[PDB]
Amino acid sequence: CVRQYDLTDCGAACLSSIAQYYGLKMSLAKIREMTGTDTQGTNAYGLIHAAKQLGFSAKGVKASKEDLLKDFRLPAIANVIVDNRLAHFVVIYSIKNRIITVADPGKGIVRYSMDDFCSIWTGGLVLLEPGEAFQKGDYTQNMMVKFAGFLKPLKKTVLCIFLASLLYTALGIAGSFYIKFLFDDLIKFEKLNDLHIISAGFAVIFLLQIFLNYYRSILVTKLGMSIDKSIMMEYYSHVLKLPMNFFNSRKVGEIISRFMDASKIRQAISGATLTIMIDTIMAVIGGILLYIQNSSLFFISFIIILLYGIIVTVFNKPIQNANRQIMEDNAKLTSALVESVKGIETIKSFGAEEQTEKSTRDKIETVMKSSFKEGMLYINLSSLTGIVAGLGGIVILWAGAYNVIKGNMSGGQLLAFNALLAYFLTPVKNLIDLQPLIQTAVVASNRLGEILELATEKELGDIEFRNVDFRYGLRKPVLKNINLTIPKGKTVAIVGESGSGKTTLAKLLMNFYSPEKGDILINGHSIKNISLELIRKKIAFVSQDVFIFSGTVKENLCLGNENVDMDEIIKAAKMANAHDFIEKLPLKYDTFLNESGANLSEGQKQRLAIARALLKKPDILILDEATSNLDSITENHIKDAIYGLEDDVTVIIIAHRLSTIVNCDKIYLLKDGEIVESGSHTELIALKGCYFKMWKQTENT
Amino acid sequence: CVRQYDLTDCGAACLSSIAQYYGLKMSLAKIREMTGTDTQGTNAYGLIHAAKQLGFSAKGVKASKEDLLKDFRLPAIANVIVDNRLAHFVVIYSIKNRIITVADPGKGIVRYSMDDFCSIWTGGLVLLEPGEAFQKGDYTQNMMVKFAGFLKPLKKTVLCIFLASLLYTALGIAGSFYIKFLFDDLIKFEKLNDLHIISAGFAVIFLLQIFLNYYRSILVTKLGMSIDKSIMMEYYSHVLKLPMNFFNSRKVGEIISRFMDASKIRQAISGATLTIMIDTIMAVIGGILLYIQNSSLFFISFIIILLYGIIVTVFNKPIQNANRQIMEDNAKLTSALVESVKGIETIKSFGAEEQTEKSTRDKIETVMKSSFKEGMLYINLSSLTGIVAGLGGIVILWAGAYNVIKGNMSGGQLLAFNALLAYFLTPVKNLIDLQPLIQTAVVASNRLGEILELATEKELGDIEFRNVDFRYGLRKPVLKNINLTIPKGKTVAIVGESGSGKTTLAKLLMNFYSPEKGDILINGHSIKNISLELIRKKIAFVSQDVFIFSGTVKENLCLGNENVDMDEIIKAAKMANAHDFIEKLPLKYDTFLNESGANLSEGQKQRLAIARALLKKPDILILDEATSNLDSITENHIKDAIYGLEDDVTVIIIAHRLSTIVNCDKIYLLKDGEIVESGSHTELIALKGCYFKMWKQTE
Repeated sequence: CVRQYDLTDCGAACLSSIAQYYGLKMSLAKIREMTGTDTQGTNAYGLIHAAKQLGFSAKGVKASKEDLLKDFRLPAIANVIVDNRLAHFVVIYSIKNRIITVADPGKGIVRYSMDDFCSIWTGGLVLLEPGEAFQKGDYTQNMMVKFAGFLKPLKKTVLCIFLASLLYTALGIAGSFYIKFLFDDLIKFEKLNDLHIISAGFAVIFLLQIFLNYYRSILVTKLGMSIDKSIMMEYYSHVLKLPMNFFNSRKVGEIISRFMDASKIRQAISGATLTIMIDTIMAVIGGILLYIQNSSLFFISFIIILLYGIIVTVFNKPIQNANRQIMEDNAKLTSALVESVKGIETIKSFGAEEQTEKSTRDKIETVMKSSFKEGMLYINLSSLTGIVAGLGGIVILWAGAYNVIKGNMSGGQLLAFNALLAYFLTPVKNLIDLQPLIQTAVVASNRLGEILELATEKELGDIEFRNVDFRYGLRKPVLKNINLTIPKGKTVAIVGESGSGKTTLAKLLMNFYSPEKGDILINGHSIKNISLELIRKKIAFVSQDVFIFSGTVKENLCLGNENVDMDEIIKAAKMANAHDFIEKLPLKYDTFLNESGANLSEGQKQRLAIARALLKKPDILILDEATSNLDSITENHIKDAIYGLEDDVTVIIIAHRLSTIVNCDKIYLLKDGEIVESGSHTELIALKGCYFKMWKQTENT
Repeated sequence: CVRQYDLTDCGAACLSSIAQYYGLKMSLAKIREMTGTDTQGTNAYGLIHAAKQLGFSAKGVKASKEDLLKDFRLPAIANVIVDNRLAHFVVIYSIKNRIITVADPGKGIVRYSMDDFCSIWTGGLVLLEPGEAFQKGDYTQNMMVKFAGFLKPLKKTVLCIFLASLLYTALGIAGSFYIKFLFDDLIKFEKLNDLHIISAGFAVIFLLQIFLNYYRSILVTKLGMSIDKSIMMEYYSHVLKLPMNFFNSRKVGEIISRFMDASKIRQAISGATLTIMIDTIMAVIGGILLYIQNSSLFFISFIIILLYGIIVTVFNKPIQNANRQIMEDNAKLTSALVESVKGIETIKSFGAEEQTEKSTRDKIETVMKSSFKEGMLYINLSSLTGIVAGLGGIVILWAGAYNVIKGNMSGGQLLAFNALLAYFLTPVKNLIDLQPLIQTAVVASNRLGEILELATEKELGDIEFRNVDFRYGLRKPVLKNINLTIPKGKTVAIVGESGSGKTTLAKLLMNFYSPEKGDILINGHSIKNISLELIRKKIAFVSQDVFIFSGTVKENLCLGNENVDMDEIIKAAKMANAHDFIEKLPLKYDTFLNESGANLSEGQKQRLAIARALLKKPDILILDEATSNLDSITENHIKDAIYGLEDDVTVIIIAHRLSTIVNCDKIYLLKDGEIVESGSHTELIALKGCYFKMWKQTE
């Protein structure tokens, strides 16, 4: 506690745990956002700034080996560098004798001692202390309440399953009494006719039992996968309505894996909550009946169920651990496989094929070791429970024999008991095996729950920028003070040596992010008041990195705007200068194009992106260094597109090619995250302020 | 119809099926390389060339609507375009009456009518016929023999498992007669002391059973995972030594998925041979004892095992099918998901979030349909087999009772039989349930086997190119003709509007590919004859697409050459102009970059690729348009690199930036895959032939 779902968040998990021991239990996703959880990890500055943001007084200090401080403020946050992964930070709770017990956020509390610890620490420490508010953390709501809310509309069907279970088990007991009449009456008194009839009857009973189980199993399957679909859909829909910052924060694998996992686990939990109410009553009925058949034998059976429960409960936690380890290691194996294959060419050119080979041998070896651990745990479980069960059976038959020859019961009654055990111990075996699933279900429930909690958006002409500052993440601002003014229907230019900030400005205008301090205005009104759905359609962005989703081109070009006339589309297609590469397709306009396939070129692709921006009919068109993708055809199509534009709408050009930008109307300069001076090539070069230096260094040879 | 392992091969599977049904059984991998199976797919012209290569005299001709020619040459291969994917090709074997029997390459043979056929068919036909040679195909040997070869060092272990199993089951029968002695003597004749002692004893027997099964299960587990490791490792090793054409041919997901999955599936078969050799004998012993116990009851039991076998065997083929469907659908779902996520920004700007939302929802829905189908199959199976088993038990007990009151056996003996059943029926249940596993194991054996079959390599100064043509695949050739001459110890230049061909020449120069026609010459010897290892070490390429494998920088920089002095690495770092940002790192040189993380910049990355190219000490150095990728760091690093070259070794510059490349000594021009004129910037621009027009476009 508190365990970490992924690797991108760990310091967030450390601070989560420390806050949890200081009285603050808050959603770990929001802690990702407070720490500014990057794909790289959570910065130390992120942990300290998050602490300060929560009101906490925290100190981030370099540490000495060995400091071994007598008045050391617990808990402390220590960074670990050489721990298989890089975003690894561990909390220090207890340092007594010569053993530093480190509480690792990967669901662990180890005793590496200072010998191993000082061998594997960055030495970065964060002392954390409480500062007034809030000092309470009941915020994390139970999501399984909402998911049981998903269980609510299906009440008719789950009732049906309940009833079917009841009847099935009744018929089960009835059919289980066959042996008593068999051995005590039919074989001992030799009644052929009654034997035949009875046999037929109990056979029929069994057939009724299976004909019940058929529809019960059908029903529970249907219910289960419906819950699956519903939950998955809610998650996916809510992460689609989600703002950009979280998309930048986490990788694809994260959301995609956790979505599927949490869905299955939650469905398992709700099909299990179905199982609770039925197997409870069946275990009660069966237990009562077992008690009536024989008190002492029911006591024995109870001892068996108890021993089973003990073995399982004592075996649960380590198995989960070895499971997580198998997942992690096998994952690393698969990843190293993919990356080794992706770099097959360069790794061929190096001649170190043997290197990556030995690498994958080691990976396979470690995965094998972890696998052997989990497997060993499982066979231990099976062997112990098998012992308990088997010896349990022998004992029950033995004591049964005792009670038979003592004169307390008949052999047939014993055998009937040997048949009713299956109706007492099976329900309780399920009911006790239920606990591991519930834990994993809580884990998953939180996993999808925190993202289900996150806020959407909303809530939470001439173009001018006024005192607008911006930083992508909890770090040094990419854009400091920014003052700008752009004329409507005129081609302007944004130039900086930092394409990150240069493109950042354009991204900010599309309102995927908000200015930290101050506001940005278009045509006399601030972006904050403008509708996002209009900003999306009315502004078009031409990416340096073009993306193409699998499908027909005829569809892919017209995403967003449906039922668009072909007369409008074909002019844009012709204007993108890709039209030649459009008509060349096998299936004309509707050729299947899947994941940049089958034969998609970068140039034609960027041209197609331009075609999309055209088909979107933009009032404002922002262009990144798209021209750089395929130079010559880009020159032709850029001339063609600039001609088509007719300067009817505002067009912004972000580029590094000074020779290309000089022809433009006006130019802006980005230096060290601050705008310097606005103007044209002539006046700026004559300014001798810095642009003349830029041209001197460009012509520097 | 022959099922297809992957998606890149389908027409290859078609020709595989027709040739195999005609007497030509060849490795489908070799049929992929003959069809020139691209990542895109196998071309129709590829199918024709594969026909010619296999010896077939075939004509691939466009077809009309309901020609219904009486003398239509069977079999023929017709392609269907709609409605799920573009890579769909189908074999036609029988077209009679109003039922168009399509031999579907997805392990199917349907008789889909002309309504649906003409609703989704291209009408593209390839008439295939045997033409003279050869025809023979004995190449397809059973791979599971070679894979059975891996069991050899483990013979001791398998013997141990065998013995342990035998004793365990013997003890099992012994312990199974407990009920007999219980009811016939102890309960009927009322002996307490004997009861306690006997019970204790049989308990001990059970415990001995557990302490045997323990080590047995451990052993079989160890065996399994060792075979896994061995197979996986051999595959990976041989696919590392594998030529490039297949890497271009197949996707990463393909080779990797088939690697782990087919490996484990194949491993299952060697545990299956264990199950065969042990459960055969145990089912024999138990069956004999059961037969001696009671003839008629054993006959009943045999009927039960028979019914089980019938149900399972008749249920086998469709379950595998529904499995394939789940696989395909779930795959398409995951793909649409990932693709939906990667384009979150553009899909935000477009505003059609609801579009892809409804899309992925429909995908999830069809996946639900298939999944529910397989689930339905499974519950049908479970219910029927459960019927056979249950009714079997009730019947055995009633007829057993019948034989008890008839005077043929005792009740305790009946129960002994009812307890001994588990040692006749369990071994045979496993032995018959084994068959589905074996099929999938053979399939997988072929999946990894075909790639295990492909050959490695080998087999299969001044630099000049003479009449050398090259085409990557069975399509429009990238090089129709290339004539070039490069000066030793001089910085030359490669310019073309097509970066594909520009990089093609250099890649071909690295001898990763062989020239189709003509040869490539280096320093007086053809590249084909030069040792590919020396070509590997002596040539360094700075890629437009730089690759960095996860690990420490100190190692990642020095891949290939082991035991390289740190002075050379730090000098290469200094020369790469990245050294300053290298020492800025927290852990100096040994910082973990996994995977190319955490915060690596593009400029620094290309700089590192350049540093690696520096560390190889090239006699011939090939450079792609690294400058065009990242402007500013390219401006800084270009002066440093021009300073660095020192003209000691031959250096080749591939670039499109005309303004930048002219400073070099000589320049070459690539137009439409053909070389125009070799010379310098001055002579070419003054030539006014075409390079001057190019300069007019440069302005």
